[PDB]
Amino acid sequence: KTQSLLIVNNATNVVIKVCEFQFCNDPFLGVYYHKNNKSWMESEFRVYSS
Amino acid sequence: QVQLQESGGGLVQAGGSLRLSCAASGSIFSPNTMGWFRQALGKQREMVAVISSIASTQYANFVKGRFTITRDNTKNTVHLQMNSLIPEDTAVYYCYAVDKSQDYWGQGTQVTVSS
Repeated sequence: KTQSLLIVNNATNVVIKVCEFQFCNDPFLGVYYHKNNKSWMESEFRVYSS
Repeated sequence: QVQLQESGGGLVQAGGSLRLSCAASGSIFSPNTMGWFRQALGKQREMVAVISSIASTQYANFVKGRFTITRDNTKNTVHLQMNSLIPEDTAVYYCYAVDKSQDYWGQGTQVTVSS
């Protein structure tokens, strides 16, 4: 219904986005490490539906 | 802030034709239903007509076979062609964007027909 602003920081850079996000009740980033390196951590964004 | 733009009314002699337009902008969640309502000074909101996303058209018995609703899917807009106008149609008309939660209401365009 209203415009929203979104800041996320993954392992590489910043994502700053201003859009009409359909946020869910509990936004989060699912974190998993890779099986061999574990130096960085991969993120799955579950913040907004659309 | 979902906004609805209604335009195309005014003064027309008996027997004339007009084409009003509502553009719905903002959220307008896809399964929406756009309707048109009548109000003359001293009366209530009269259900003129309704269209859903199913493309079905529903009209009242007051204006049988005279008023039509057209849809534009590309811009998701609506235009009513009001033809064969009669002084009993002298009333301000409004849009009813059902949407999927926060029902929206119009600003208004005056429709006058008399001789």
